[PDB]
Amino acid sequence: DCPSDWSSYEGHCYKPFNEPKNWADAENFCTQQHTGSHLVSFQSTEEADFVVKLAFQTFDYGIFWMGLSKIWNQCNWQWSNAAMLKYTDWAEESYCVYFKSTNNKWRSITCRMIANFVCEFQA
Amino acid sequence: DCSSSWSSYEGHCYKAFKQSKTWADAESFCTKQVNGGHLVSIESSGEADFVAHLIAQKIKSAKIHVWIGLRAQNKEKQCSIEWSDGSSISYENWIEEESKKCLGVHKATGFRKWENFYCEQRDPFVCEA
Ligand SMILES: [Ca+2]
Ligand SMILES: [Ca+2]
Repeated sequence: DCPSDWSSYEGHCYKPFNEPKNWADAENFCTQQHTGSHLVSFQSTEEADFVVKLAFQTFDYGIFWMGLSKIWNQCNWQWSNAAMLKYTDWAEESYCVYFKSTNNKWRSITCRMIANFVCEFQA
Repeated sequence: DCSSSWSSYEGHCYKAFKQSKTWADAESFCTKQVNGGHLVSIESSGEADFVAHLIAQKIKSAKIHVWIGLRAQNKEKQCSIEWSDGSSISYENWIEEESKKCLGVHKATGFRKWENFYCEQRDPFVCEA
């Protein structure tokens, strides 16, 4: 039971957008599309297959953001020689997760990249 | 003072190797070349210059990168805690090569910028003692 422009699956509502936005803008955008809306989240393979089939069927081949950002920013980064980490020269600041409308495998990419996305919310 | 074929900078000895190895193997290899050896650690601009130039002397390709001693300890695929919707992560579908927890430098940035790479890739490296 979702708005006409959205697609349902297991009590949830999903909608793909092809307006090229980076991760942060994508998420924020999803929140104003409906109450409780966010970038899509996957709790199972069936759900992932569903969203992929949906994204591909709508906009064909492309890359779509997932609701995961700054995936390694909080990891325990350490020098193998035990040097303390003070100097820094990261090529990319944060990495976010995306998926190709071709398959359900999770992929990595800098969060400042531009991509499509899918929004979701509980019906 | 450094062993023959090793270069020195600010009291340390460095050495670039063309032989390709996984991050863990390079680290392990470096420990056996000289006591106290490890994959190079970059703790300042000055050292970054020295190491970048050092590498540029032996590595001329862009087909590969050069391993450096920084790596994410965690064994998990990601370190955040939840999705943007607030729910917890309880199902992953990662492509092994897609989790890049080891760092390296590439020729395109002059071997300076730290880029994330899949730890199991075979690539040249630099040892520091
Ligand atoms: Ca979900
Ligand atoms: Ca050092």
